[PDB]
Amino acid sequence: MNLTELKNTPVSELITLGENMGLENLARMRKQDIIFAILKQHAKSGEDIFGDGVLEILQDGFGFLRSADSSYLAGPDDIYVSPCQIRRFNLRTGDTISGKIRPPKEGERYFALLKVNEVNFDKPENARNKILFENLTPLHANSRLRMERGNGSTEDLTARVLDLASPIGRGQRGLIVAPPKAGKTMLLQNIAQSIAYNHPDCVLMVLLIDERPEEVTEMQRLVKGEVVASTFDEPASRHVQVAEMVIEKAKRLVEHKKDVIILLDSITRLARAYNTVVPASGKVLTGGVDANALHRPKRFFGAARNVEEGGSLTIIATALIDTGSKMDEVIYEEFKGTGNMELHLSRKIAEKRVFPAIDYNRSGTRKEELLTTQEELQKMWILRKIIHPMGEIDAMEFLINKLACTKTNDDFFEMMKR
Amino acid sequence: MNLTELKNTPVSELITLGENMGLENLARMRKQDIIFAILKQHAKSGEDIFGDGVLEILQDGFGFLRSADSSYLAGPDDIYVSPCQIRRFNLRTGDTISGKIRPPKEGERYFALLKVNEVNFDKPENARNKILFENLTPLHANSRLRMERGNGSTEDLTARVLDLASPIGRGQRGLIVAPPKAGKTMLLQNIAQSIAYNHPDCVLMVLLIDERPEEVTEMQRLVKGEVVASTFDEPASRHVQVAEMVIEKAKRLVEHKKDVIILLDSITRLARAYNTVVPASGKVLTGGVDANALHRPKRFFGAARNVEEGGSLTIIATALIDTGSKMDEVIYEEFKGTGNMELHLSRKIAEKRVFPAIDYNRSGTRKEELLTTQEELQKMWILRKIIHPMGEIDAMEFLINKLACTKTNDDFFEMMKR
Ligand SMILES: O=C1C=CC(=O)N1CCN1C(=O)C=CC1=O
Ligand SMILES: [Mg+2]
Repeated sequence: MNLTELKNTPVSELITLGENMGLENLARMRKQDIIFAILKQHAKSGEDIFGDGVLEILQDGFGFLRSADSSYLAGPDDIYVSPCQIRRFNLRTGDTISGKIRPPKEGERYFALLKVNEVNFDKPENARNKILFENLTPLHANSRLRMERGNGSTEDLTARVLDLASPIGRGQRGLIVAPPKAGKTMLLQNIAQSIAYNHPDCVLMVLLIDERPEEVTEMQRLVKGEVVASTFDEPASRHVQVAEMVIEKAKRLVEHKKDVIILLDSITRLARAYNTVVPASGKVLTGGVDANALHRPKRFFGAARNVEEGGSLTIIATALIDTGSKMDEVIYEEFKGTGNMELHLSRKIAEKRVFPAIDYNRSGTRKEELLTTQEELQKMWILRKIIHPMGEIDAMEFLINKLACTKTNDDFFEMMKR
Repeated sequence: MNLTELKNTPVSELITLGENMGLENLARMRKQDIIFAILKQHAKSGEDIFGDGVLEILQDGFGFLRSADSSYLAGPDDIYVSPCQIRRFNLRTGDTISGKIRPPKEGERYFALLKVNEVNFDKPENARNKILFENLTPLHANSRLRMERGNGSTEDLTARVLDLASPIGRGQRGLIVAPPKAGKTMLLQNIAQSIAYNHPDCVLMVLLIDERPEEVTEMQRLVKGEVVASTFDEPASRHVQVAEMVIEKAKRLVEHKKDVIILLDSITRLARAYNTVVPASGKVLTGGVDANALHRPKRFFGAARNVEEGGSLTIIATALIDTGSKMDEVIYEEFKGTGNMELHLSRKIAEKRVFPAIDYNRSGTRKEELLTTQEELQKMWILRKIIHPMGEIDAMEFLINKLACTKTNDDFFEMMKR
């Protein structure tokens, strides 16, 4: 009946549903193959079935509707779309298409979409009246994203430091400099919790590249939104396919004037995947890094903007430095001046078991006056004149206790003032 | 009478068993052919025969029940299974099949399985009610494996130190960084004894890749469990075949809610074996390592998890560094930020005749609060502050003498408490 309702069902329940018609030996199959077999159970009965996904356009012209639940993995249950269908309605990669599914005919190994009902949460004819993303004019970030929960909890303390260190606004292309063993993945989970709580309206997407399988399920059970990731055992091809799909899908929501926020982890691991995928260009930089390969991740990082016409696109990527790898150092150098916002983590503060390990003296964002107010910026500048003489390690020790007593940042602004 | 009881019988007794019927000149051939000749002796007698094995499905469709007593070598006494026999029961590679074997007929050079009695130590009909491996949801390790023996023996200090430095739980994807001549194999033998003593329930499998034939028989006489190895004289195809057959056999036991532990030695030798077998993809990394070659071993190393439904899969693979080869260093770079826990062996401590030579500063685990108790973790962090300023050689020397005074680790904590 509802394909998207079937995918989110646990595999144990899929066995019982398969046994209802009379299917057998389903327990020794993949999760996707069970859905494909179950979709045939409704095919014989002729009952109407609904399913959606994210369109991926192949080089030949015929595409598929990848599922966001399976992290856009090419499975047998992917809905097929004919090349003629993408011409009647102007569609490209990343378009969210929902409609009825017809059973495959003879010679068809994939289910096909019979009628297009909604495209990007809009009518098919309405979606063709939207201006393309690259034709839009970028504008500076001016809508502040309030990262503070306001409950004064221990986890909210990290957000208060983040707000005080570097303000982040809609469309701001941030970047996090993360040395290894510094609580980087703990910081990202705090951001996703605050974003989905303070601003439920904006679409939140979390993209993890080369992440441990035990880390993917921790993020999926924690982030209130859409979490898509590719484990390290997957090939380098799957690292860029799962990345291009996310940015293409994110662009479409901008064309419909929706605020979209992407949390990336990590840009360094994404770039190395591109270096493997692309053919050698002859001219190779130091450390085995292909200088031509860096263009593709720069396109991914350069897509973040605040569109004047409406909406925005926020990318908060994490950079891995001090990892003991020559290639990881080369990647970070290319994205040095590119990031609109920079946040630095201190390894030494992590060894003090002090969280968040925020290097306040070497973090911040340009054009912060467009985000904050006049009085807010001046109060922050007072702390900038206070923390700067102090060292990095003791600054967080001093800053954490000061922010602990006050529940809110403005309350703290009334503390150090007097 | 029993094929598995025939294999473990020494070849001297097999000659006596062969001479009882009247078989002539059996001494001048391999032990595999002697078993095959003895089996044909009972073929004409007509008495029922018994045996078991581990499946290995070829691309053609048929399989063989290789035996772990011969390190899954393609012996002439491997039981053949029909392509439809793996269809009536939903079978796949790595399934442990036991049952009566019928003698080969005319045109058949291999023994054939006549009746499937037990699959994975379970009824052949209940084996198809188990969910596949990858469909299981991975999770963080939260059940600590008590590596401490507690008897106060001299070799117990090796395990007692390891529990102090890097706690290991069920499903903990570990990684041991071992330079050459640092007592690596002495550490593995100590682990395989404490695990087989403290936790008899978990399936302890030890896999040695590219190891000397001398060390194989040393491990087989010490480890109380399955010890399967491939010597260096074996081709590169045997290293990957003997490694795929081990992870697949471990995956099946996970589906039956059984904890399985794999002690790999070493992930570097395994990766180099895969680099030889797989074809060139056109992109070559530094040091001669193919880019897509490392995808296969990462899947082997990435299968370790603590399945939420039940059971686990613990892989402890050794990494070889400082071997003077650029290929060995490249492999370690890819598996750097991959394992759940790391344990660094130090050459300098080994040259001081200090055992175990463990680099306490650079060794540690992740999410250790899940394994250890609240108060135990506090004591460990107290120890970290003491060790942190000390060097590698002195701290291990300081730790060893302190641990020798007390019988148990917690008793040692009291001595250093005040
Ligand atoms: O074609 C397949 C695939 C598995 C399988 O057993 N067979 C048939 C083999 N087979 C005969 O043709 C007559 C007796 C018998 O066992
Ligand atoms: Mg060591």
